[PDB]
Amino acid sequence: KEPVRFGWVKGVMIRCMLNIWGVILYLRLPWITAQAGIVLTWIIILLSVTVTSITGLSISAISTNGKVKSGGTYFLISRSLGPELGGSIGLIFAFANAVGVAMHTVGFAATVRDLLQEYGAPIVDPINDIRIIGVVSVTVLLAISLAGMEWESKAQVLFFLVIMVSFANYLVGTLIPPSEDKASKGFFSYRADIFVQNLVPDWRGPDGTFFGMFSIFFPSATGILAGANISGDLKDPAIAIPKGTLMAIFWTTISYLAISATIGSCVVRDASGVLNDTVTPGWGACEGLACSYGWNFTECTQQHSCHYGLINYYQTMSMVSGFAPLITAGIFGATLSSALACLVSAAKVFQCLCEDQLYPLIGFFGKGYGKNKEPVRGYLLAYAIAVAFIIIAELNTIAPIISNFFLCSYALINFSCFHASITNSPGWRPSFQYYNKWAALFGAIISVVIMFLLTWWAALIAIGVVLFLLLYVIY
Amino acid sequence: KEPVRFGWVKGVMIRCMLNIWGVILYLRLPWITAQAGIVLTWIIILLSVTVTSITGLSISAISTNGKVKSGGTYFLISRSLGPELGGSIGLIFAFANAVGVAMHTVGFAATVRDLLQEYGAPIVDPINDIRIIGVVSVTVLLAISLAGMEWESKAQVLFFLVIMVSFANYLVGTLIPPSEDKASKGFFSYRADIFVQNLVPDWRGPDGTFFGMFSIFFPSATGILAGANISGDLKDPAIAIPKGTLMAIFWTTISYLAISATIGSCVVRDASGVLNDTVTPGWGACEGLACSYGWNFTECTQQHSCHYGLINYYQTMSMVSGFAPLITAGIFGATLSSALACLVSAAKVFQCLCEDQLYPLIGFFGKGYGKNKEPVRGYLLAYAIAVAFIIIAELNTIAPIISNFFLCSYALINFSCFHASITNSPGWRPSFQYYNKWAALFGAIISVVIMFLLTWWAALIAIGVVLFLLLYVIY
Ligand SMILES: CN1[C@@H](CSCC(F)(F)F)Nc2cc(Cl)c(S(N)(=O)=O)cc2S1(=O)=O
Ligand SMILES: CN1[C@@H](CSCC(F)(F)F)Nc2cc(Cl)c(S(N)(=O)=O)cc2S1(=O)=O
Ligand code: NA
Ligand code: NA
Repeated sequence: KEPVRFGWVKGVMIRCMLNIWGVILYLRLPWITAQAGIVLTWIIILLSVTVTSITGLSISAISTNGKVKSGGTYFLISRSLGPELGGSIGLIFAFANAVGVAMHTVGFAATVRDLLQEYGAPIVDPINDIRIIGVVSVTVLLAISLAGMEWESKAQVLFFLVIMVSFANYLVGTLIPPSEDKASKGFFSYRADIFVQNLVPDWRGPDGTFFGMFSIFFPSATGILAGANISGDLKDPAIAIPKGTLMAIFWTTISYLAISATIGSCVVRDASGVLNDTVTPGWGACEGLACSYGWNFTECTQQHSCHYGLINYYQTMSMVSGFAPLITAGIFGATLSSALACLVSAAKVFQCLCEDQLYPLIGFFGKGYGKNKEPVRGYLLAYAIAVAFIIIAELNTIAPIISNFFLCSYALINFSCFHASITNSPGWRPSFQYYNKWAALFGAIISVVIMFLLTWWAALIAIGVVLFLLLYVIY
Repeated sequence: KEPVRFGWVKGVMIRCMLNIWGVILYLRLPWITAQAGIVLTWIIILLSVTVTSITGLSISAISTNGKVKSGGTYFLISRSLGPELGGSIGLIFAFANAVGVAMHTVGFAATVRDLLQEYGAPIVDPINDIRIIGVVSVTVLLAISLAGMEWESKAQVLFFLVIMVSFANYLVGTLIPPSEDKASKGFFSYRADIFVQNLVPDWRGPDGTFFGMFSIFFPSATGILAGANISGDLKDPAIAIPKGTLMAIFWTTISYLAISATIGSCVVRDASGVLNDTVTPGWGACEGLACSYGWNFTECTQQHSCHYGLINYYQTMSMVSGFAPLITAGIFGATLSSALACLVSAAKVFQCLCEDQLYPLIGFFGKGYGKNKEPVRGYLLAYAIAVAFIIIAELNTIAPIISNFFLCSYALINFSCFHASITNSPGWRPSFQYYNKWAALFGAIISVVIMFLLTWWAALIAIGVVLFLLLYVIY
């Protein structure tokens, strides 16, 4: 029986777009669009998708150089800078993936717990919900993954249709004239005054600065390596990976631009929330843009003490939409698909590191054969780390370290491309047309600069871990 | 004719103590002792002189391994981690020395300009005073250095006696009962109440925190390599360098502890300055410690608006002293001696890098023979950089970069000692008794941690410069 192989749409493009898409799309992008305005948010997005376009070009060059197995992303790092950065970066990559599984299952569990506690169902413990639900969910994802690749592919296609149905729901909701409830919370239909009033920044709070918004958005634009991790299950990786990866980046960026632009021209940044604030005839004068529409939000602006509008309410996108539960369905499909992509990615890197003869550090892990064409001893190792970090259940302080474990790989992939091309290395002869040494060098430099600019002590911890592994292997 | 050779007192100990001693001894240590109290200042000092004791032990181990020439400090880095970190760290070291010459000549020129502008107006303009005086002074130092080693040694001994005369002046001044003028500014003789009241911190201002005081004091404790840079002009380096370097560190630390402890038990932290604040009979009550001595400084504490006392006035040490001009003479001898040590150090590293066959980057600099047993083409290269940075004349923003250029050398010296000892390197067999691998490893780690903890972007710039040199040499 032949194995199962996938095309460039269902194998590379869908997976990459599903891993890039998360919950910043639903719960933070409308707030970033309010703090920083439309134009400066577009600058944020287009600056973030340059570091990932350059790395996508390096990946597309690596893919058109020969046949690699699934999870051999670090083979170029190994054969260009020695096999002790190969295995060390491989292990760091495959550990960051298995922690991202936990950090997404926790995000799904929190949404389910919040949805549950409103409907009734007296829960057990207000924080053991996020543990029981997380463990059950990660076990169901493990079963799906361990039942084969076809079932994982079908689950991913299901998630893709759910996300698109949420998008169409939102886009239909924005074209429907406001009702009393939505106009009382800020949503007015497409208006020209709101587009102009909302192009320029309005920073508020202790975190509202351009660096803060870059810190919120940038880590949620990466994920472009989900289709290159399974480069051994595709029908022709040398054509499937460049096209799929680059169109994934392109269409994800178009969605990010369209959502911010259309949300920024419909909802004002301050609104009261109660229907008893329509304009009174004879009430002297009122200050504010919405006064021309029949609503009076002066008390908010005077006191800074209300909870609705584009800048104060994190769930504006659910309010604008025609029917609200489809946005929650979109959130489910956005978190579970990223968790599934990370679980499949961390398994095929562990399974390659366990079979790597030149990096024998963890080659001892396998006892049973598991000869069913599945990385069983790489699925169980990722499941253990995911469950261990789901038990802890509060991961907002471990996040910078894990997020720098991923930029340590971007920097070394780009620098290995540059180093092998300038040195005329014996066997590195890519054929991708749009690849250049100096773009790769720029990507390698800018990834380290961003690593330290985000949080310097987390970068020091990441580099210390990589160095400890590298030096424990040399000695 | 034989060359001139020096003993361990006039060759290693005096030079190291004169390079460690600067102006923090005179103008900032009494202020650090006031912000942080006596005990926490002692902790500052003893934490700073651990990173330098460990590096002194590594240096003393390198020195008892064989005969090195003058300026071959980076030879162990070259033969343990390859000759492209050897030359790169050597060049960075010898450039930081030549910029330290400028940063000390500017400090001397500022003192001379301030002393001049008070006595009359024989000044061009502070702006260009600090340039004309700086250039003339650095040229006089260049002449002294270029006239031989004996004259430089005599100048250093002169500076040492001037500093000791300043110390004895201050110590005699603190034992003399206060007069009206000194008591009106805060100086009371050795009192027991003041010792107790002034042991615990009192942080004020936007910079008054333990990290801030570490940042002020730590860079002014290094300079321990001034006697190992001329290890080719000593009578027996293998005995002279360990003993001289370690006793230099010991006696400098004893002076740092004694000055802070004795200044902290004589002067209160707030005092008005005018003689019209003695205690009035019938003036109700007064708040403050000095009220028991006959002085009334309540208005300061109420308004925070006076300019004298240990915490507000930077020149307390000149006020306490019996005769004040000897403190200014001590400041001259402290800045000019450090500038002279840095000028001799940067010349003998440039001259070794110009004659280094395995690092040919700047081996082209020499045209004339200059066969007079002096590094003429290393003196002129250091003179050029010193003059170039004295013309700029405002160097408070370049300081962190230059100060991290010096911790990049500490880290690599310590790590090269550890790496050569664990690897059983063929030819690294030191005989210094008090040397251990793990102390060197700790020093190498803590130097990088301190590099980034002081200022992270300056550390990134320093590491980027080192990497650019290292990679330009490989390609
Ligand atoms: C959304 N993710 C961010 C990390 S932000 C959350 C944090 F982990 F930082 F806490 N970066 C990447 C990068 C890659 Cl390359 C891959 S993947 N599957 O290609 O290997 C997956 C991810 S992610 O899904 O974890
Ligand atoms: C007081 N100095 C501080 C630097 S603080 C001022 C700054 F440069 F940072 F701006 N560190 C060192 C270290 C060494 Cl090792 C040597 S030396 N002569 O042994 O090579 C000289 C010096 S220093 O005299 O420049
Ligand atoms: Na997703
Ligand atoms: Na000095």
